[PDB]
Amino acid sequence: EVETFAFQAEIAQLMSLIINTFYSNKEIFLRELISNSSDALDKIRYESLTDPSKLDSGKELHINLIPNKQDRTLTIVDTGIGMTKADLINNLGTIAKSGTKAFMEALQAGADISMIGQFGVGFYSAYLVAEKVTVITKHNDDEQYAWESSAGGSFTVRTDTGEPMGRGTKVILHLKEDQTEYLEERRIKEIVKKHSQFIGYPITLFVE
Ligand SMILES: Nc1nc(N)nc(-c2ccccc2Cl)n1
Repeated sequence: EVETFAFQAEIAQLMSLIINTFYSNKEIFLRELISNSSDALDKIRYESLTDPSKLDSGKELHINLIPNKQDRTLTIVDTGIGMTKADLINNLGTIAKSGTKAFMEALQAGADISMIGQFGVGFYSAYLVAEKVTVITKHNDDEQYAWESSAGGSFTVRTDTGEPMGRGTKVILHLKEDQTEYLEERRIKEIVKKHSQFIGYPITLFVE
């Protein structure tokens, strides 16, 4: 059973802007996704301080970067708080409608696409390098779900079974044909060192 949803007009317009605007500095997508993973890990850590049973679904707090040259995918995995089905549908737990407006108002005031994360819509920078994004998530209070979108104004949500993750989120970037540099170990290392060198969780770059 697959449910299909329309993006709010402002988010569809943001995604169109990210896909169609000429902007060479695409590598910033990884900083944005690692930042989101770090925020999610902070949230489950904070909840666990008063309720240790919140970590029964996994005590390890980490971020994994997994490139797959055969599938042409780059996956960002974390063991953070994860998201409920309601969160996924409601713009992946964000205020993306007001965030998009604040980003647009900033772009007109002298901002560039690299400042997208300041407006709480950094996730959508994934569409700088991906033709499709799959978000697999598991929150302690809900079942495992898969969100997916190839932009075009809609996203899908379905239950995800067979590979239970315990708790957290997996962001699967199905890369554009001309963006395979983001599967290369030296390129990922370079971007992590440049933009995410002080993240407070272990970042493990998987090899093939
Ligand atoms: N890694 C991760 N974990 C959560 N909980 N939310 C996010 C998130 C935050 C904002 C927009 C989109 C996503 Cl997928 N990412």
